[PDB]
Order: sequence, then structure tokens, then C-alpha cells
Amino acid sequence: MKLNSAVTASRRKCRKAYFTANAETRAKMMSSRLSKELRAEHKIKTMPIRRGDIVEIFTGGHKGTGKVVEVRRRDYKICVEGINQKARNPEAKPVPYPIHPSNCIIKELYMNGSRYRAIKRRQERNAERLARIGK
Amino acid sequence: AGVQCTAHSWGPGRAVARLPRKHGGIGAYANFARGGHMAHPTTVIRRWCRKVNLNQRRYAVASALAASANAALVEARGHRIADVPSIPLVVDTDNVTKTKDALAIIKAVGVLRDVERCKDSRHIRAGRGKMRNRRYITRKGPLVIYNTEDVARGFRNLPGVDLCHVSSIRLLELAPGSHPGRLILWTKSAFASLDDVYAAKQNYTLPRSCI
Amino acid sequence: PSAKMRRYNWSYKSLRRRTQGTGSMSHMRKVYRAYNSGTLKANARKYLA
Amino acid sequence: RKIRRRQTRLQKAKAIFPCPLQKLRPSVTRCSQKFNLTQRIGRGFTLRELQGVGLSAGKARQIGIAVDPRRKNKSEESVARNVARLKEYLSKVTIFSKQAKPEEIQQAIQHQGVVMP
RNA sequence: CGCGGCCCGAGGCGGCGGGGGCGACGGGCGGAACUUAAGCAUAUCAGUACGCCCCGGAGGAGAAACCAACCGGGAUUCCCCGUAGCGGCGAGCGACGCGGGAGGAGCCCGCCCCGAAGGCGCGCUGUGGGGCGCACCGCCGCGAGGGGGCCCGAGGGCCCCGCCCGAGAGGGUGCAAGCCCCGUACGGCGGGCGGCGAGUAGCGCUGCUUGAGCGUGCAGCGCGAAGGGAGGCGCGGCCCUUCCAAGGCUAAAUACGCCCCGGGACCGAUAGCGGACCAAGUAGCGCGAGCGAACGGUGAAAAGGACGCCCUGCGGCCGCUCAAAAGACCUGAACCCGGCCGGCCGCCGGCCCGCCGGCCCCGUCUCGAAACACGGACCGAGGAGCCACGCGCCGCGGCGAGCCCGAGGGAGCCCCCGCGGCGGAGCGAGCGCGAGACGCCCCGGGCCCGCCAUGCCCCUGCGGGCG
RNA sequence: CCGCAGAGGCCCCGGGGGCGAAGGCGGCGCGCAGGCCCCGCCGGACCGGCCUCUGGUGCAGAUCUCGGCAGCAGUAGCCGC
Ligand SMILES: [K+]
Ligand SMILES: [K+]
Ligand SMILES: [K+]
Ligand SMILES: [K+]
Ligand SMILES: [Mg+2]
Ligand SMILES: [Mg+2]
Ligand SMILES: [Mg+2]
Ligand SMILES: [Mg+2]
Ligand SMILES: [Mg+2]
Ligand SMILES: [Mg+2]
Ligand SMILES: [Mg+2]
Ligand SMILES: [Mg+2]
Ligand SMILES: [Mg+2]
Ligand SMILES: [Mg+2]
Ligand SMILES: [Mg+2]
Ligand SMILES: [Mg+2]
Ligand SMILES: [Mg+2]
Ligand SMILES: [Mg+2]
Ligand SMILES: [Mg+2]
Ligand SMILES: [Mg+2]
Ligand SMILES: [Mg+2]
Ligand SMILES: [Mg+2]
Ligand SMILES: [Mg+2]
Ligand SMILES: [Mg+2]
Ligand SMILES: [Mg+2]
Ligand SMILES: [Mg+2]
Ligand SMILES: [Mg+2]
Ligand SMILES: [Mg+2]
Ligand SMILES: [Mg+2]
Ligand SMILES: [Mg+2]
Ligand SMILES: [Mg+2]
Ligand code: NA
Ligand code: NA
Ligand code: NA
Ligand code: NA
Ligand code: NA
Ligand code: NA
Ligand code: NA
Ligand code: NA
Ligand code: NA
Ligand code: NA
Repeated sequence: MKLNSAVTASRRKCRKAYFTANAETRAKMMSSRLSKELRAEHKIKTMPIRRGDIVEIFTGGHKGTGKVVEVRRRDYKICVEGINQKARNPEAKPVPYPIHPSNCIIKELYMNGSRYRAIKRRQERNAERLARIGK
Repeated sequence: AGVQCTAHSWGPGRAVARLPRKHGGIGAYANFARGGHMAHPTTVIRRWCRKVNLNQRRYAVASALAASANAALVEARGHRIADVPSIPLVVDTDNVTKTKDALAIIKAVGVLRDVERCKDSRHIRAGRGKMRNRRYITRKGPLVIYNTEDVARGFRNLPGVDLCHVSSIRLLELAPGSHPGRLILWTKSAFASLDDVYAAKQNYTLPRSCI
Repeated sequence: PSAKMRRYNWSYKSLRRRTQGTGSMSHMRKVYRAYNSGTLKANARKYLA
Repeated sequence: RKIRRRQTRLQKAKAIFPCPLQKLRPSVTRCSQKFNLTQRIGRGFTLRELQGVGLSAGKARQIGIAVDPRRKNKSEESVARNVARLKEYLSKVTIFSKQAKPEEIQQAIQHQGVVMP
């Protein structure tokens, strides 16, 4: 149950916020769970999805694995190579089938200096959280 | 609303009805015209509240409390109390801050079937209202009454459960939907104090028992 | 060429048609922003003190 | 409005701790013949009562006493009643110097409501 | 014929101010009529609409030339409570004090003393200083916990077995998701003497205004002062009770649109704002002041229509994508209509089904409608005794000679505390006086109180008692 | 008493639902009636029996309002220069 009176629980307001979010909020809302092996390596659960990493689709009619080749931020959809609509002819450029990030698992992440710094920033902040509860 | 346009009646003699019209001839203003005002528009000066004497409020709360200790009424209302030892149910719980411990107690006193009754009944409401911030509905569970004890944090998140301090019991919680017999879990201190919370109502006498 | 503008209360529709807020309101927007979340108040306090 | 008034009261009480929110005010009789035999709270003490307790208007206002030089006493019973009131209040009032350590100031209790009903 | 000072004026230069905007709240002026009185002229609507002027975050008001009549209070403002009176004495209109709360705060100038001690190019036509004697918002963050099988275009579905909880508010995701994602619960940082206001107060005449009634407040003209003002009926006289006008400043408790945030037993596309639609005060109309619409919805994904065959081109067929054409699009009613297939005139009743019998067109005003009395071509959707306050009576609940969620205060929408008021005694224009004798209930008699008139007795006497 | 929209409750392992909700079309049954129920086809995501509460709560008419549309009718008409 919510106790913060400054946060709205109105359906109309929540949906309006969802449909008119700015760029960074949209990016954060497009996260996927990390695999068990990646969870052990970095002590985090989810990661914003980015072009260049590998995912596994675990639900829907287009299950599979592939590399992320495009992010459509104003639809909340991604295109992964090899997941296409069935073609009318064998000679036509494939049409990707857009997929929501919340039904895939990240298998391997494309690594940057900025990604490293962001992950390290994340870990050092839930370390305080864990130190402040339990143990 | 309905009176921001300029509209005046044409008279008789043009083969049209006598209501007010806009410059192009569109009907306006009347309650049977598209775009007009209400015949009697609703107003905020309506009386929204009602007055009840203090004596009758006290009588109602006392009678609902007395109904809560009847077992037959508690069963007639919706409650699964086959496994409950006694009515009233009094439990010495000390302080509970983890939901797991609250669930342990709930299972110990044989009241878990009423919590599961509510936990499995969540569904989406019919009609309008689901788009007015009233989307979900659940059944009503047991009510916990405490006093000088910390049980709220443990009991807050159990579906169907409601909490009350013993010095300010709410009537809308004793008789949900206007039906009086609700299952109550008392802490020991709450029962002992209720013994004399009624002695602090100055110059108040409990109504006499009858056959 | 009267110095004041022609405004009449017996027509709130024309007031509605032309009035403050029906244009860009550039300067007013900037000053209101600098006041509600900004340093206009700090500047005023320093200047007065 | 209820919540807002309470919040203002709490803030003001915090700003002047440990001085009470209200001042000491005299005991007066209700006017007409219909309420002749009962007392209520008045505006301020007269100068004769203060002379009875040997105080000045400045000192009285300094230690939280309301002073009303417009009012005149009409009998000695009123003077006696209000002199007794002042003596009680002076017996029950404590003053802190600028040399007192912060702790003992924290130990003080802030009075609530009317000073002596 | 000239030139120095003071006084009264003129032109220029420098530095600082003003002007205009804001459908609310606030202050000051000017100021209607419709309407009610079952007509209407005083009255009412209304000290309203509207016009003009002027500030602010509030404004205005404010430290007694006040109430009162008491075993008195004590600047202003705001909340609760309630009848004196005005009135074609008609219809109507209408305050304040006492009492309970919120809030609480006091002061100055002139006059008098000193006299340039001053803000020093000013100012003695007065700068500066003083009383003289006795005694709550913002910013930053982390944020737990689910698998197996079946079957679907996709499950958040069905069956089985689990986990998290200071988090089972919600939103998204291919179908009902605490554990798929974002969020939600749990943090940190910054902020004795001297002296009291003149074309004034008041009065006469006139106009407006008020509940203010031989004057509530204001104003014009004439007259015009020394101790003065007030005590809800005038004039003259004598007292008592209270205050000191004609100069000035002041926080709080209170009101409120635009704009921002939160919520709702509210509307759901002819509703809700005129305005849910990438373009609304828009397109369009008027010389102008102005007037002012209509228009929401493919699908999970545009995957938005393969190939082939006819065709002078326009187009058509066959099929393709999809769960589905859902093909410019959700569903797709009524009225009206085309094809094929069956029948022959409306309603009621009987029947082996076209025979027999019965039947004027509804709604309305009206003594009286089938009427040559009015309205109605047809279909869909909308469409008219609700709400507030006051009064009378009836039913029910609680308490009962009592009863009572006033405003408000306690950090508990529902808990605790909480004054008036109404009831308890009436009658009388008023000074005032003031009820027991009977009774299941009801009716009626009989007595008692007040008002009016009388007889007798007597104290404290136009007073008391008895009748 | 029947029906409409919404609120507070119940609906014995926690009401019915892509094994197909609302709505539309046709047909039985039940009720003096207002109405209700079931079946078949269409449709594609919601729905409500009983108790208490609430109201902008039921249409044939108003020379009613807004929208659609018929007969008349392949009719009148397409005569100045
Ligand atoms: K409209
Ligand atoms: K008037
Ligand atoms: K007639
Ligand atoms: K006729
Ligand atoms: Mg409307
Ligand atoms: Mg519905
Ligand atoms: Mg100049
Ligand atoms: Mg009128
Ligand atoms: Mg009239
Ligand atoms: Mg009339
Ligand atoms: Mg007339
Ligand atoms: Mg008037
Ligand atoms: Mg002011
Ligand atoms: Mg999380
Ligand atoms: Mg969800
Ligand atoms: Mg004076
Ligand atoms: Mg008048
Ligand atoms: Mg008098
Ligand atoms: Mg103020
Ligand atoms: Mg509209
Ligand atoms: Mg027949
Ligand atoms: Mg016949
Ligand atoms: Mg008629
Ligand atoms: Mg007639
Ligand atoms: Mg006739
Ligand atoms: Mg007829
Ligand atoms: Mg209708
Ligand atoms: Mg669907
Ligand atoms: Mg409604
Ligand atoms: Mg109709
Ligand atoms: Mg022809
Ligand atoms: Na101006
Ligand atoms: Na301003
Ligand atoms: Na529609
Ligand atoms: Na749909
Ligand atoms: Na006839
Ligand atoms: Na007629
Ligand atoms: Na006709
Ligand atoms: Na009698
Ligand atoms: Na149906
Ligand atoms: Na209606």
C-alpha cells in the first residue's frame, strides 16, 4: 500500500505519463532481466537494453536467440536479427518482428567504458542498502 | 454549461417551433435541444452529510461488538471459522514486525482459511468504476484490535486484514456492508483495556440487557 | 489611438478571444521560471541586504 | 482548516521554546445582571494590581504578563483577586539566564493552553 | 542712470521617478430597469447589473470624544448564537450589545523647553534633541521473490507444487500477473506645573442614504465656539456614569481566479467545457460591434495485399498476408431498397387456413370527436416535479424535567471534550402581578392565576388581607 | 412490485469468462402483467444473482431537437441575347 501522498495512483495520470515520457525515462522503462550467470558476475538483476547485446526470447510465438540490431524507443520495441515476419517471396529483404524487452533475457552485454562505470555505480549503492538491513 | 451562446426565439409565423435559436437557426438552450442546459442542473449546495446523536453512535458500536462474539452471526456473515478455538479469540502476540511471523500466528490460531478465502478472490470489477480508480475487488477478512503493541507492520500486507486501535474503533469496520458479525482477533492488552475503555466515556451507561 | 485598450464586461467572449495568455508571453514566462525555481529570490535578498 | 491551524500552532511553539504560547491574563466578572456571579478571562492587568505586586509594565510584559492600562478597577474585591493571581503566577515562573548550559534548557517543559484557567 | 541683497517668475543641463497590462479576491465613486405588490405612483428588486478610477499578496479596519447600568467590561478583524424596529403599518425589509471561540501588540506628531548641537549649496517662516518638579519545500538515490505439464495466433488461462512482504497502491507486457519490466514499503543531504488639532464641531434650510422611528450617516449654502462629547422621544433646569473629536503608523487570526500538485458513490463522444481529432476561439459568416461549427476506435505486428490469367486501357477473376480480412478499416440495429424462393390483402375469435362473425384514427380541450376541430410522412438517439431554505402535521429511534456531532480544541473522515438555545408559567398596552381541589383515558362541571369593576377589614397605606 | 446506472457486502478450498463476456439476429418456455430465462447463428473481452445504500432512473405525440432517409419520379425542368 502506497503512503506517499505526492505520488498519484490515478489510472488516467499513470497512462498519460507512460505515453508521454521523455527520452531517459523511456530508456529506463525498457529493461530486461539478466541471466543467472551474469547475475553472479555482477550483483544486479536488470539492465537497460542497448543495441549490440545478445538476448534469448522466452515467451511468445517468436522464441529464439539473436543480436539486438535496432531499438524503437517510441514504441517500446526492439528488433533482433533473425526474428522476422514470414516473407511473400524468398528474394525480399526481411521484415523484423518487433519484440517487447520484458519478455527476453540478456545473455551477454555489449561493454563500454560508460557501461562499466554505470554498473560499478549501481553495485556500490545497493551495498549500502544491504549493509543497512539484516546481517 | 449550455448558456454561453446567443440564442433568441423566432416568433410564430415561420412554420417552426417556438424555442430559442442561434443565428443560423440551430435550436439552443432548452433541455430537449442538443447542446442546451440541464432542466435542473445539479449543485454543490446539496446536503451531503447527516447528523447522528452521540448516544446512538455509542449504542451502534456496542451492539456491533456484542454481535461479534456470537459465533452463529459470525458464520452467517462470511467467515470460515470451523477451526477457530473460541469466540472471542484472544491471542498474546507480543510484537510482530515480519509478515512471516504474522502468518505463523494466523495458522496457529486456526484462522488461515479466512485469509486464503480473501487471497484467492481478487478480480476485476464489472461496469464503469474500473476506470474510476476502483478496478479491483477482494473479500473481507479478519480484524485485528491491539493496544500498546506493535503488530501493524507484521499484519499490514495480508490481504483482507484490517487493523484498529482499541481506543477508537470504527463502526464501518465492525459491520461491513451493514452486516454486523465480523471475526475479530484481540491482543491480550486490547481485551484487558477494553474492560475499561467504556469507563472513560463520561456519564455514559451501557444499555440494559433484555430477553 | 486611445492609450488604454477597449474592454467591456458585458462580453466575456471577446475578452476570451484577445487577452494575456493568447500569445507567446515570452518575458513573463522567463521571469516566472526564474522565480519559482531559480536565483531571482537570492539575488533580491542580496541586493536588499 | 483544522489541520492548518494546528500546524501553525506547533511551528510557533517550536520557535519560542520553552515560553508558553499564551500570556497570563486577569480574572474578570461577566457584565450584565444575567451573568453577574461568574468569572471569565480578561484582557490585561491594571496598574494598581501591578503596584500591589510591585512590578512595572515593562517588567510585566518582559516575563509574559498582559497589561491593560485602559481598564480601571471598580471595587477592592477585584483588586484582591487579581493580586492573588499575580502572586501565584510569580511563584510558579522560572527564568533562564544567558549563562545556562544548553542541556538544562532542553529539560524544560512547555506549557499548553490557558496559563491558569 | 547703472549694481548688490531678498522675493516672485523663465529657458537649459544632470540624476532619479511616473504612464500600460491582469472574466478572481480588495478600496473609492456614478448608477438602472425587468420583476413583486395578483392593477399602480411611495415601497421592492438593490445601496445589485453595468460604467469610470486605484493598489496588494492580500486589502481594508484598528489602540475609545466605546459599550453599558452590572457584586460591569475594555483597540481592530473573523466564526457560532438571536428580534428591537422600519413599512400605501400592505407586500415586504431588518441591525447591535451581553455569552462561547480563533488570534492577540503597541505607538507617534503638533502644541511646550533648548536653538543649528541637524540629513550643512538646505534650513531660524525652524533642522536636530527633549516633559519639567515630587517620587514544511527542494534535491539525490537503492529497491525482494516461480517452476512443471496441457492447450492456444499470443496466456496474465486450466491442473500441481513453491517463494517474498516495512513492498498484495498502481501502470506496461500478443488473453485474469505480488514473484516478466517499471514502480510501491523501508533512507541521506540542503534549506505640583506646562500642554492636548477653527471656517472646525454645532445649529437653520434643502438633497441623498439607514432598522434608526421630531434624524442613522453624508453633503451644499447661511451662521459660527470654549472647556467639550455620549448615555436608541423632543424642549428648558439640576445631578450621576463614562470618554477627549476636528493630525498619523501598525503583525496575526479572514477572502480568492488564472497557473501547478492531489483526490472523486461525477460525464463517457447528440454526454462532459464552445473546444478528447498533429492545426478550436479554428474553418466559415457579418461594413462593424460581434457570431461561431463538424470531425474519436484496422491489427499482437503494416506483416497495407505474392504469383498467374484475361483486358486497346479502364478494370475483372484466381488466389496471397493474417487466428480473422478486421482491406481504410471494432461491433454494425431501425427506416428504405435489389436478387432468388414461397404467398395474396389489417387486427380479434373458431377451425383440418381461407371461410364465417366482430372492429371508424390516435393524443387533446370539451356537455358532447370518426369528424369538413387542432398536432402527427417514416426510423434512431436525446427529451420535462430534482435540489436548498422556512412552516404545519404524521410515523419511527435515543434520552427524559430535561435535552443538544455549535464554533472550536485534542495530531485518529467513523474516536474524546465542547456554550448559547429550546423546554420547564401564565396573563397584561404598561407600571407589573403570578397558579393545586377533584380525575385509568376522553367530554363536561367545579375551583385557582392574570386582565376589568365593586363591598368589608387593617399593619409599613392609591399599600396588605378577605369576599 | 417489474426494469435502468452506480456504491458497500456475500457467492465452502473461494462467483461466471478465448473450451468464448457485453451487444446483435431468429426461435421455444415461464409470468395476469411490467418482464425474465434458455437454445442456434454472428461477435471478440468482459460480466452479475441475493442483502443494504444512492439517483441527471423507464417516451408515440410537444408546428419537439439533432442525424438519416421514402413516395412523389426517371417526374417538373435544362424558352432572353
Ligand atoms: K456543441
Ligand atoms: K436600496
Ligand atoms: K373546443
Ligand atoms: K380551422
Ligand atoms: Mg452540455
Ligand atoms: Mg454495461
Ligand atoms: Mg529633464
Ligand atoms: Mg429577476
Ligand atoms: Mg405588478
Ligand atoms: Mg402577474
Ligand atoms: Mg403591468
Ligand atoms: Mg434595502
Ligand atoms: Mg492596512
Ligand atoms: Mg525491482
Ligand atoms: Mg499488473
Ligand atoms: Mg486630540
Ligand atoms: Mg431606503
Ligand atoms: Mg435616556
Ligand atoms: Mg493584516
Ligand atoms: Mg462535445
Ligand atoms: Mg385469424
Ligand atoms: Mg368480417
Ligand atoms: Mg391540452
Ligand atoms: Mg380553454
Ligand atoms: Mg363547443
Ligand atoms: Mg378524439
Ligand atoms: Mg430515449
Ligand atoms: Mg483481443
Ligand atoms: Mg448519473
Ligand atoms: Mg420517438
Ligand atoms: Mg421534360
Ligand atoms: Na494607471
Ligand atoms: Na504584484
Ligand atoms: Na458510438
Ligand atoms: Na478491440
Ligand atoms: Na362516437
Ligand atoms: Na387550438
Ligand atoms: Na400536418
Ligand atoms: Na379535565
Ligand atoms: Na447475448
Ligand atoms: Na432527466
